[PDB]
Amino acid sequence: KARVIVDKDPVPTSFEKWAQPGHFDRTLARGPKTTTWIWNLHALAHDFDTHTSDLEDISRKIFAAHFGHLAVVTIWLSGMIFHGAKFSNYEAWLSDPLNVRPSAQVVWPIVGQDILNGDVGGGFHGIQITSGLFQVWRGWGITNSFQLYCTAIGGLVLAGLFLFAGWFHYHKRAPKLEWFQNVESMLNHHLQVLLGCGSLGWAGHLIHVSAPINKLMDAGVAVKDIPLPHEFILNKSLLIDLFPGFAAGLTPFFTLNWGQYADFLTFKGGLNPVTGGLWMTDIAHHHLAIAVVFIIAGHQYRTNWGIGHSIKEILENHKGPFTGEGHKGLYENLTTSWHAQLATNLAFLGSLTIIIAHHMYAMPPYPYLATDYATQLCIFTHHIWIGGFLIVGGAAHAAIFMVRDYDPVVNQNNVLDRVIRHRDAIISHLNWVCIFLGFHSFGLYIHNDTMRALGRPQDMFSDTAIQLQPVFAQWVQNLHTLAPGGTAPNALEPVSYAFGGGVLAVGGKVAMMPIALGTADFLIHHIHAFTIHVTVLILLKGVLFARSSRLIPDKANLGFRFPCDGPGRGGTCQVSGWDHVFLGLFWMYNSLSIVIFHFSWKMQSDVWGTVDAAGNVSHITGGNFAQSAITINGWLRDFLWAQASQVINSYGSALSAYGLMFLGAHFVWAFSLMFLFSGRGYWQELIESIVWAHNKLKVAPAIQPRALSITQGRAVGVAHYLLGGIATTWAFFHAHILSV
Amino acid sequence: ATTPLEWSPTVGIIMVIANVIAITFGRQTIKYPSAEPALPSAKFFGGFGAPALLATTAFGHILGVGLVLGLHN
Amino acid sequence: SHTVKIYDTCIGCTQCVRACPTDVLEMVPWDGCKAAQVASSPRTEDCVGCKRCETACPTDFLSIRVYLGAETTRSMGLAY
Amino acid sequence: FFTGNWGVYAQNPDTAGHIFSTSQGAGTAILTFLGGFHPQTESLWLTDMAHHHLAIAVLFIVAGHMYRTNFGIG
Amino acid sequence: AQAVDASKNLPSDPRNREVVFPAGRDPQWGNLETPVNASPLVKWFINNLPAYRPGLTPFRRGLEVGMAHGYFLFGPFAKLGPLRDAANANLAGLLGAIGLVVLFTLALSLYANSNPPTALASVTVPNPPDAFQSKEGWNNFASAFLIGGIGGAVVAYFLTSNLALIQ
Amino acid sequence: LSGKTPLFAGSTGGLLTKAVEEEKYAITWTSPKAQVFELPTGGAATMHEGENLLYIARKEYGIALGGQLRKFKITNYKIYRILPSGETTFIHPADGVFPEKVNAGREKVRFNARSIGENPNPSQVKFSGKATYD
Ligand code: CLA
Ligand code: CLA
Ligand code: CLA
Ligand code: CLA
Ligand SMILES: CCCCCCCCCCCCCCCCCC(=O)OC[C@H](CO[C@@H]1O[C@H](CO)[C@H](O)[C@H](O)[C@H]1O)OC(=O)CCCCCCCCCCCCCCCCC
Ligand SMILES: CC1=C(/C=C/C(C)=C/C=C/C(C)=C/C=C/C=C(C)/C=C/C=C(C)/C=C/C2=C(C)CCCC2(C)C)C(C)(C)CCC1
Ligand SMILES: CC1=C(C/C=C(\C)CCC[C@H](C)CCC[C@H](C)CCCC(C)C)C(=O)c2ccccc2C1=O
Ligand code: SF4
Repeated sequence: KARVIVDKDPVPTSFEKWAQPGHFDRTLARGPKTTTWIWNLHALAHDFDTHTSDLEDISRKIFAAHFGHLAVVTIWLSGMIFHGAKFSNYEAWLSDPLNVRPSAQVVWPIVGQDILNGDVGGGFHGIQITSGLFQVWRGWGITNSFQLYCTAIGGLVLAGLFLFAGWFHYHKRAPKLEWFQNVESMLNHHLQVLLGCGSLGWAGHLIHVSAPINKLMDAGVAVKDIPLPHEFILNKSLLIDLFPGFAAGLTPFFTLNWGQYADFLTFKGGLNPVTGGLWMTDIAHHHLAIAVVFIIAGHQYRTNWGIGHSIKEILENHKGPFTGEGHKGLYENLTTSWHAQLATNLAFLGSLTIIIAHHMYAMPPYPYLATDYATQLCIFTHHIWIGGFLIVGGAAHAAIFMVRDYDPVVNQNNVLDRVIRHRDAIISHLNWVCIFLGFHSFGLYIHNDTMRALGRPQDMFSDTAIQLQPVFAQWVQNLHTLAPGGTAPNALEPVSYAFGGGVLAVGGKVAMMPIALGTADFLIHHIHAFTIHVTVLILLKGVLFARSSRLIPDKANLGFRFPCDGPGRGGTCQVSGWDHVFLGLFWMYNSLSIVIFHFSWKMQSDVWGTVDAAGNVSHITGGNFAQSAITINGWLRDFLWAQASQVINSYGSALSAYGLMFLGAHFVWAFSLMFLFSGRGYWQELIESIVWAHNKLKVAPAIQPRALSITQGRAVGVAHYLLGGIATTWAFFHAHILSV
Repeated sequence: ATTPLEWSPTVGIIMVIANVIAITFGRQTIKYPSAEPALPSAKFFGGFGAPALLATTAFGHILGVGLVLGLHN
Repeated sequence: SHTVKIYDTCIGCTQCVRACPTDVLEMVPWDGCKAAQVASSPRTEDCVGCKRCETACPTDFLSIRVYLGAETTRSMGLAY
Repeated sequence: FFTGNWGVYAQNPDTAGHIFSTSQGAGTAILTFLGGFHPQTESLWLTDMAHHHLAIAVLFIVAGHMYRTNFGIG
Repeated sequence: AQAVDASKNLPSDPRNREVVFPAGRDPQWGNLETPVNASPLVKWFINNLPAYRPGLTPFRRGLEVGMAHGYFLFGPFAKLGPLRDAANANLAGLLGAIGLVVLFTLALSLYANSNPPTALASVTVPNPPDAFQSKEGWNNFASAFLIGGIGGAVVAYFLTSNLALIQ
Repeated sequence: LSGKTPLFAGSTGGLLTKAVEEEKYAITWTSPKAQVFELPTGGAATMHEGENLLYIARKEYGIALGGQLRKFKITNYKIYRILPSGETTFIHPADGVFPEKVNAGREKVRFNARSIGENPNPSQVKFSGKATYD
C-alpha cells in the first residue's frame, strides 16, 4: 500500500516552452495585449493549482521545485564556506579570537569602496561579518583552510545532485499521487533518518572530532600543534589522554555500564569559562539522547506491517462533549490540500525560529559567540524576523485552503466547521483583548510620559514610584537557579546564567549574567502580547471570514485575492483574505521591531559590558533602561537618538556604507507610501495623458500601458514599507555594535 | 557521573522479565499482530509475525534498559 | 435609495441581470420590432451599489450606470 | 515537600524524655515512624498519627478513582 | 483492539453527548446555548440581579445598582488617585467617586430622554427584563442611581477611614 | 410558508435583532436528494428530502444561496420578505419566469432613450432639483 509507483517519461525536455511565455496558464498563453499580462506572468508562475485541475501534476511540480530550491541553498552555503577559505581571516581568528574581528569579504580597489576594507585584525582588510560562521566552523573543528576548501566543493556537487533529481523526477521518473499520500511513511522516514540518524551521526562528529579538537585548542595548544581529525581515529592514545572513557571501549555501551563514558558525555549544564559557549561534551550527550527519542518516535505509524496507528483513527477518537465529531475529516483536508500542509508547517516552523533566537542568546552554543556582541544581536534579530514572516504565511495559506479546498461534506460538525459557525464570538472577544491591552500597555507609557513632563515623578509607573513587578517571572527565575541542587540534581550549574547564578567573564567581556526583571521589563512583555494579539486578530479574521461574511456571503466565489466588491454597502475595501494578510504584515512588523529593541537596549544596559578583575561590571549604557524605558521619550532619547550617533558619523570610515544603507532605506520606505495611500484611478488617467504625447510623436507602444492592479499597489507598498523598515534598523544595529 | 555496573547475571534476568511484560502487553493490545513475514511455528510464537516479534522485543529492551538503570541509582 | 439608469446602447447580453446579487435588474421585451430585449431596474430599493453590473456590460461605455444616493438599511447591507 | 526531599520532616524526633504540652526534650519533626509508646503518656507517638493519616488518605484517594462515574474511565 | 475505538460512534459514549445547543429550538437564531450562557447557575444569578429581578420597582433597581457602584468607585480614587499619601486621601476619593455618579446619572437621564428603543431578550434572560422600555422607567432609575451611589461611597469612606477603630 | 428547516447545530452568524423589528427574509426550495450544502453565513447544513425552508436576514444571502443550489441542480428557489406584522410577499420572482428570460408582462423602467454621452451638463440644471442622469 506504500509501494513505489512511478510514471515513465511524463513530459519531454524541449526548449520550445521557454520561448512560449505564459504557457502554464491558458489566458496568458494567448498573448500580451496589455502590461498587466507581464505582472500576472510572475504572480501566477508558482501557483500550480491554477495551471491545472489535476492534483498529480501539481504534486510532481512541487516535488521537483523543492529540489531546485535546495540547489540554491547549497550553492549559497557552498559559497559561504568558500569565502572563509580564500577571502577571509579565519586562520588568524583561530589563534587570537578575542582581539581579532571576523571578516569574509574584500571589496575591490576601484572608485572608492576600498575604505570599506577596514582593518579587522589578522593582516586582513575586509568587511566585518556578523553571521557567526567563524564560531560555527570552529565548533566543527575546521582548523585549516583546506578542510574548509574541500567542504565548499562538496556542496556544489551536492547542489548539482539535487538539481539532477528534479530533472530525473519531473521529466523521466514521476511518482504518482499515492506515493505522495503515504504520509505515515513520510513521517517515520523523516523523524528517524533525517532527524534521528542525522542527530546520531552528528554526535559521532562531536565525540571524535570537535570535542577533542576544542578541548585541545582552549587548553592553550597552538593550531600548528593540534592533530588532524583522522589521527584521532587511527591513534587512540591521543584521544584517551583527553577523554579516558575510551579505554574501556564499546563494551560499557552494550553492557549498560554507561557511567564509564561520563568523561565525554556530561550534564554540566553551563558555559565553558574559557570559551563563552556550552561544553562540547554536553553537546555530544545532547544529540545522542535526542536521536534515540526520534528513532523511537518514528515507529508510531503503520506502513504496511500492521504495527502502528492510522492517523485517521487517532483523530476521530479525540472527539469530546463540546466538539461534536472533533477531528473527524482533518486527515482528508490535510491529505487533499497542499495549502493546509504549508499552513501548519510554516506557522510552527516560524514559531520554532523565534524560539531558537531566544535560546541562542541566553546559552551561547558556540565558542566565542557571547563576546562577539555584533553576532548575537544580528543572529537574534535575523531569526526573530524570519519566524514572523513565516507565521504570516501560515495564515495566508490557511485562507487559500478555505476558498479553494474546503469541502463542507468533509467538514460536517467537526472541529473546523464548529469554529466557522461561531467565528463572531472568537473575534469579538479578541477585539476586546486587543483594546484592553493596548490601553493598559501603551497608556501606562503615556501616563509616565505625561507625569514626567508635568514634574510628578512619584506618580509614574516605575521602580521607585508605583511598581508593577513581574513576580511570576521572578518566581520562575528563582526555580531554575535552585534547580541544580534539588530538581534535576545531576546538573552542576544553572541551565542559563540569564535566569541567575554568577557573572561569567571571557577576557574583559561578560558572556552572560542574570537578567533582572523590574517594572520597566514588565512594561514591555505585554506590548509584545498586545501587538501579537492584534496580528492574530487580523490574520485569524482573514481565515474565518474568507469564505463568507454578513457583508459578503459569496466571498468564496470571488476568490482569495480580490480587491473589493464595490462602493456600495458603505464600501467593501480590503475585504478579501489577501488584504487581511497585507494588513497583518504591518502588524507582524510592529510586533517584531519592538522585540529586537527590547533585546538590544536591555542587553546593552543590563547584561553586555566590560567587567573588571575586582568584580565590578560597567555596562554599555549604565542602567538607563530602568528609568528611561518607561516613557516614549526615553526610547526616542536614550535608544534612537543616542545609539545612532555612530551611524550618522560613519562617513569617511569602514562603516560608511551602513550610513548609506541606513539612509537609502528611508527613501525606499517613504516610496512605499506612494502605493499605499494612492489609488490606481489617478495613475491611469495620468498615463492616458502621457500616452497622447507618444501618439503625437508616433512612439505609441504596441502593448497598451496600464496602471498597476489594485491588489498589486497594496502589495508593492508593503514590500517597500518592510524593506525600508528592516534595512534601516539593520544598519543601525550593525554600526552601533561594530563600533561598540 | 553514576557509579559503574559490572554486568551481573541479574541484569539478564531483568531484561528477560522486562520483555515478557512487553509481550503480554503487546498481544492483548496490538490490533494487527499478524503480518506477511511468517514465522516457522504459529503456536510457540502465537499469531505474531517477524514484525511483531521485533516490535515486542524492542519495547522490552526499552523497559529493561530503564529498569536496569533506574534500579542502579 | 440608489438609481440604476439603463441607456439606449443595450444589446441584450443578459449579463447584468445575472451578476446582480440582490435581483435589482430584469430583462424585459423592448417595443423595437428587431430589438430582441432590453434590461430594466424595477426594484431599485434593493440596490447595494456593488457595481458588478457595470463590470459586466460589454459596451464601449456602459449602457447601465449606478448613481449613488440616499442610503438605507437595505442599500448599506446591514443585517443588524 | 514540593522539592521532594521528604526525609527532612523526620530528622529531629521528640526525645524519650519529652514532657507533654511542654518544650522540654521536644523536637521539630512533624512526621516520624518511631513505632511505639510515648514513655510519659504511655500512648502512641503523635507524630506517627500525623504520618498515619497521610498514607491512608493517599491510598483512599488512589482507591477512589477505580470506577466509571461519568467519564468512562474506570 | 481497544473498546474506546469501537464506542466512538455509539451514543452511549460520554463523548457523543453534546453540551451546546441552538438558541431555543430555532437554529437560525444568532445566539448559541452554552454552559456560560444557559446554565441554571448563570440564569439564576443574572435573572435575579437587580436589573432583571421580578416584582421590583424601577426606583428599587437603581438604588441597589447605585449603592454597589458608589461603594465600588471610592477605591480607585483613594488609594491610586492623587493625594493618596496624605491625611485627606480618603476624602478626595469620596468627592471623585460622587463625581462619576453625577456624570453617570446624567448619562442615564440623558439616554432616557432620547427615546430608548427596547430592552432585549437573550438566552440567559428569556423574558423581557422590566419596564425599561420607556422614558419614565429609565428616569426613575437615574434618580435612584444618584441616591445609592452617594450613599455607597459614603459607606466605603466611613469604613475605610475608621477601619483602625473597627480593628 | 411551509417547509422543514435544514439540520444544523446553530451559529453566531445568522438572524439578529433586525429580524424581529425589520423585514426578516425567508428562502424556500424543494430538493430531490438530501445533501450537505454550505449555509450563506458560516458552516454547513443538510437539506431535507422535500420542501426545505430557511429564515434569512438579508435578500443577498438568499440569492447567493440560490446560486449554490444551482450547482446541485435545484432551480426552484423562492424568496419572501417577512415584516414584523407577518406580511409575506413573493419578492424575488414577481412572475414565475426568471429575470433572465424575457416575459411579455414586464415593462421597461428608468430607460434613458438618449445615449450616456448625450446627458446634459450639471450647470444647466443647477438650482432646479433635477439631476443630470434623469
Ligand atoms: C535540463 C534542462 C531543462 C529543460 C530544457 C527544461 C524544460 C522545461 N521544464 Mg524543467 N526542470 C529542470 C530542467 C529543465 N527543464 C530541472 C533541473 C528542474 C528541477 C528544478 C525542472 C523542474 C521543472 C518543473 C517543476 C516544471 C518544469 C517545466 C518545464 C517546461 C517549461 C519551462 C519553461 O518554459 O520555463 C522556463 C523558466 C525559466 C528558464 C526560469 C527558471 C529559473 C530557475 C529555475 C531559478 C533561478 C533562481 C534564481 C537564483 C533566482 C534569482 C533571483 C534574483 C537574483 C533576481 C519545459 C519543457 C514546467 C512544465 O513542464 O510546465 C507544464 C514545470 O512545471 N521543469
Ligand atoms: C514555503 C514558503 C512559501 C511558499 C512555497 C509559498 C507559495 C505560494 N504563495 Mg506564499 N507566502 C509565504 C510563503 C510561501 N508561499 C509567506 C511567508 C507569506 C507572507 C509574507 C506569503 C504570502 C502570500 C500571499 C499574500 C499570496 C501568496 C501566494 C502564493 C502562491 C503563488 C505565489 C506566486 O505566484 O509566486 C510568485 C511570487 C512573487 C513573484 C512575489 C515576489 C516577492 C518578492 C520576492 C519580494 C521582494 C523580497 C526581496 C527579499 C527583497 C530584496 C531584493 C530586491 C530589492 C531585489 C504559492 C502557492 C498567492 C496566492 O494567492 O496563492 C494562490 C498570494 O496572493 N503567498
Ligand atoms: C500610532 C498609530 C496607531 C494607533 C495608535 C492605532 C490604534 C489602534 N489600531 Mg491601528 N493601524 C495603524 C496605526 C495605529 N493604530 C496603521 C498605520 C495601520 C495600517 C497597517 C493600522 C491597522 C490596524 C488594523 C488592521 C487593526 C488596528 C487596530 C487598532 C486598535 C487596537 C486596540 C488598542 O490598541 O487599544 C486602543 C489603544 C489606543 C488607541 C492607544 C492610545 C490610547 C490612549 C492610551 C488613551 C487616550 C487618552 C484619553 C482617553 C484621551 C481623551 C481625550 C479627550 C479630550 C477626548 C487601536 C484603535 C485593530 C482594531 O481596531 O481592533 C481592536 C485592528 O484590527 N489597526
Ligand atoms: C489606560 C492606561 C492608564 C492607566 C491604567 C492609568 C492609571 C492611572 N492614572 Mg492615568 N493617564 C492615562 C492612562 C492611564 N492611566 C493617559 C493616557 C493619560 C493622558 C491623558 C493619563 C493622565 C493622567 C493624569 C493627569 C492623572 C492620571 C492618574 C492616574 C491614577 C489614578 C486613576 C484614577 O483616579 O482613576 C480612577 C479610576 C476609576 C474610577 C475606574 C478604573 C477602572 C476599574 C478598576 C475597572 C475594573 C473592571 C473590573 C475588574 C471588571 C469586573 C468584572 C465583573 C464581572 C465583576 C492611576 C494610576 C492621576 C495621578 O496622579 O496618578 C497617580 C492623575 O492625576 N492619569
Ligand atoms: C483543564 C482541565 C483539563 C481536563 C482534561 C481531563 C478531562 C477528562 C478527560 C477524560 C477522558 C475520558 C476518556 C474517555 C475514553 C473512554 C470512553 C470509552 O468509550 O470507554 C472505552 C472503554 C469503556 O467503554 C465502554 O465499553 C463498553 C463495551 O465494553 C460499551 O461500549 C460502553 O458503551 C462503553 O462506554 O474503556 C475505557 O473507558 C477505558 C479506556 C482507556 C482510557 C485511558 C485514559 C487515559 C488516556 C491518557 C491519554 C494518553 C496521553 C496521556 C499522556 C500525554 C503526555 C503529554
Ligand atoms: C465571587 C464572585 C463574584 C464576586 C463578587 C463581588 C466581588 C461582589 C461585589 C461587591 C460589591 C460591589 C459590594 C458592594 C456592596 C455595597 C454596599 C454594602 C452598599 C452599602 C450601601 C449603603 C448602606 C447605603 C445607604 C445609604 C443610602 C442608600 C442613602 C443615604 C445614605 C446611606 C449611607 C444611609 C462575582 C459576582 C463577580 C462573580 C461570581 C463569583
Ligand atoms: C505609482 C502607482 C501606480 C503606477 C505605477 C506604475 C505604472 C509602475 C511602473 C513601473 C515600471 C518602471 C514600468 C516600466 C517597466 C519597463 C519594462 C522598464 C524599462 C526597461 C529598462 C529599465 C531595461 C499604480 O498603478 C497604483 C495602483 C494602485 C495603487 C497605487 C498605485 C501607485 O501608487
Ligand atoms: S449592455 Fe449591459 S444592460 Fe444591456 S443587456 Fe448587456 S449587460 Fe445588460
